[PDB]
Amino acid sequence: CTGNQQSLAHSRLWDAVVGFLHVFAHMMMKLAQDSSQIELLKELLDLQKDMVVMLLSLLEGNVVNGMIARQMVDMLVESSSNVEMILKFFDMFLKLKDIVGSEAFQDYVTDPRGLISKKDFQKAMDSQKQFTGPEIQFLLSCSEADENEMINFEEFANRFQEPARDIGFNVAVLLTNLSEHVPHDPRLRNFLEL
Amino acid sequence: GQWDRLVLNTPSFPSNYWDKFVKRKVLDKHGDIFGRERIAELLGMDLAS
Repeated sequence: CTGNQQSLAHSRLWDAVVGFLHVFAHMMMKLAQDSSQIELLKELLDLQKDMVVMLLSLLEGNVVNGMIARQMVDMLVESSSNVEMILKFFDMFLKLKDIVGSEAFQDYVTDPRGLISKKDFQKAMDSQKQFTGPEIQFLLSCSEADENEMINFEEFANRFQEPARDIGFNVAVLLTNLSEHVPHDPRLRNFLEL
Repeated sequence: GQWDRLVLNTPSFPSNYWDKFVKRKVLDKHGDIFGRERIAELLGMDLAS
């Protein structure tokens, strides 16, 4: 409804989403550091689904290098610091699923019932590359507790795959669609390599 | 594809292929993600670690 599309573009809408992007990052980060409030996190992600999808609606039917798509990448620039906080969050839970499962990690686990200690987890993460130190502190913090030696890794990994199987898909579509329509902008490329 | 599993352990693998280091720079790519202490011997080249 192109006549209607320009109305939202010339509207006090971008300053609303950039605020939403800011508040989405911290609670998504704060909520994960607990096991009882996990239930609220699920419907918080559903809000992310219903927010990014409307950005697709603005972008549908657009011309290459158009004016609507220019503000799409432009709005991301001044919100950049908050955006990669969300992007970094998915990386940890999409690579920990790979670390947990490799036989290299199976060396440090010596517990027939299946659990693992805390300090050994810190060593195993540190032994391998990536996962900068402070991130390891965060991953240990969001893990479980009791006896300081009960960390069930087989369940700790499969607690954010199904609930966050979406969102991650609908940001992949968002970045891919933006990359095509505007093909030459160094600001956009910085996010893509993250 | 498996008869050649009998050559990686000897300390003379790069005899003709010019690249007499086809054994140290594989140790570093895979490296950490796999067993660093176990690929140190399955590609021969003991005392590496």
